Amino acid sequence: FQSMSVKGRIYSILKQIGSGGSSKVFQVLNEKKQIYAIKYVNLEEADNQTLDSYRNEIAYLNKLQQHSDKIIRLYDYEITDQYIYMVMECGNIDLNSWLKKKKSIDPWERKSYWKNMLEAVHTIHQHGIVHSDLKPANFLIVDGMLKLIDFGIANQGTVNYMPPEAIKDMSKISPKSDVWSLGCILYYMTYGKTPFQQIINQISKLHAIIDPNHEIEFPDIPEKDLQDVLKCCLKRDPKQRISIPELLAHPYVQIQ
Repeated sequence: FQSMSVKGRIYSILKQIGSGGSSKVFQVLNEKKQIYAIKYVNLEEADNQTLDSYRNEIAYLNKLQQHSDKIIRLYDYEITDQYIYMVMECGNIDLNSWLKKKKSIDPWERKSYWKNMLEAVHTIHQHGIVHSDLKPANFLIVDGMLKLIDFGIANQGTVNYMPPEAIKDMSKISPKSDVWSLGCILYYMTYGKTPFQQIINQISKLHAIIDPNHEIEFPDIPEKDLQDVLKCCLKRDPKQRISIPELLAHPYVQIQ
């Protein structure tokens, strides 16, 4: 019902899309009735380390803009000592909501989304960023295309995407940690669950994730290339696990 000004430009609020700490996301229209998302962050409570993680993520977002269109667009922002406004690309729906709603997935759509995920994460890795907390909610469907919305710098199931080396760390986290998590995302898109969704007791689930005697199941599916990808991503030893550059040359993404 209200206005917002970001760098002298006035935006009308259609609805709130998002909650968070200490952020709200709004679907808004500019004066030409073009649709945007505006992320508002309140900075009144934020301490200096937090402030710096916010500035650091904005800066990477801003920079990684020009390197890939599988990173959400940040069009502009206004930052003061009281608040951040970020004017961004508006999404249709996040991947986690889409997956909960979708009964089965088209193999073409799945392969396309996987390519998009790979291209976004590859990009951040090239600039030295390991996300370390990849989940479907980090991706947004925009224009039939998946985009990474978050780099894991500021925000810092949900345990279902956690890699074994993060759990054994309890330094070991590398770009390969993101391959495990992506692998879990593709496993879900393939077999309709994450690999350890079955294990409800959390102490147990975590032990499963790190236990090499616990064999992950890969039921036979018509795409043998896809099976192979899941198996290569879901290797517990990160040195034996496939890398992003290798995953980009894989027949699953290169051939059809």
